[PDB]
Amino acid sequence: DIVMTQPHKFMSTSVEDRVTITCKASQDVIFDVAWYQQKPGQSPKLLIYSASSRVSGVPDRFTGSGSGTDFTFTISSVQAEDLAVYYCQQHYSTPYTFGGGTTLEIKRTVAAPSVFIFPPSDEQLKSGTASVVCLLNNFYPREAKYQWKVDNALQSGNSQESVTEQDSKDSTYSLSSTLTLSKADYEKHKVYACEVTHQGLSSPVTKSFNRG
Amino acid sequence: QVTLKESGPGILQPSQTLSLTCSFSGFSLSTSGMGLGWIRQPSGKGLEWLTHIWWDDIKRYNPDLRSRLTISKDTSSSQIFLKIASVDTADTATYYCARIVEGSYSSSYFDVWGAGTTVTVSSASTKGPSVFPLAPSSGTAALGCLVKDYFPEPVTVSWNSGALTSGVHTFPAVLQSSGLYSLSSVVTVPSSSLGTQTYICNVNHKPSNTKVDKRVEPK
Repeated sequence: DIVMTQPHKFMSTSVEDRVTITCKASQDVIFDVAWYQQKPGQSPKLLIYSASSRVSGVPDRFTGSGSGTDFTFTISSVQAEDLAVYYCQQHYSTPYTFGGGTTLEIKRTVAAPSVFIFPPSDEQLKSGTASVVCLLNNFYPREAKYQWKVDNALQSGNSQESVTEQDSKDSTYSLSSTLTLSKADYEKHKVYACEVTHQGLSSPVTKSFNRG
Repeated sequence: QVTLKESGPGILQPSQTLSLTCSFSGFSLSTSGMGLGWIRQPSGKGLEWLTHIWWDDIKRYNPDLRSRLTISKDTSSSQIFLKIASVDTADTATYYCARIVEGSYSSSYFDVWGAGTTVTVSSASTKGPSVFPLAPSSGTAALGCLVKDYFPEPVTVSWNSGALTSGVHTFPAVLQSSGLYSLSSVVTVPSSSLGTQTYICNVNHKPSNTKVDKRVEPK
């Protein structure tokens, strides 16, 4: 009923920098807003409640402010262990509702995706299916665009993707897309292509193969 | 010194009833200003409050699910319980037990969270994966393993029995429309290794007691 909106799914910072995450409520919630931190693999952890009250033992670099519908959460000097997802929550009235979360990521030098395409294996083709895989490897920033083209025809609705968490050692992302066709449909075409664009790329990169 | 530990059934089929238990120490659910409740999180998504129960047995429920939720406490063994009736795939999530407290200004914030228990709702049968090579083409080469058609999560993937770790990316699994998961694990290696080094992905799917070791070689 009350919608908490965090406008940025991701925010980029550098260690020791100052970062402010915002949260907008759809209705006035006085100043009854909490902030949770969630590191990968772990459960949420309360940092701030009633907009500005910090939890005992939470480091003093964490701060909250605001009232009405507009709330902020501030880290004074981002430490490396502060890289995590942050959620606001109104605790003004049931049903208690959370913002969509904001992932705090580390800034680093632009790195273009290294693109690789993988045809389906013979073992899999014998079973009746063809999975074609496109890999976009070790890039930054996170926003990247790819397209599946079969015989120079745009593919839509027949591929799934997933992206790694920002790497903890080189601060890059990687992405993997699987295009899945019937062995029949796979055989109707010749050239299988994955085409990638990105801030680090002067010109789109295409990796492709010819079936067999 | 507050501890909360969730227990549940791991896997369920659609229309079954999920029963979760939370065992707690380090405080009494009998002291005023104290409550205990449940919050869930589907994989890669945000948080959804479900329900909580106060020290004086006042119960609160998410209205979109009240017709399927039941919460209850048993102080005598320091436990609370959640029932979610006729589950469906949307109820697949990690379920956290969480202590809700009352302050002097306001209240309904959760100051201690358990580690969570994962629940998958699916009519799929337990099934180990098929592992297909992602063969290096013809600097840096990439190769990998497509780990396809398994249920349930999770699989673990290592390379050369743990010896190869740098450059490995094991991607989050995706759920195919068949109800079976698929994931890829890749690694980038020196091209100058391809004729001499052997590359094997070791896939462990504990739910089916299955290990697959698949050699990936150029074609």
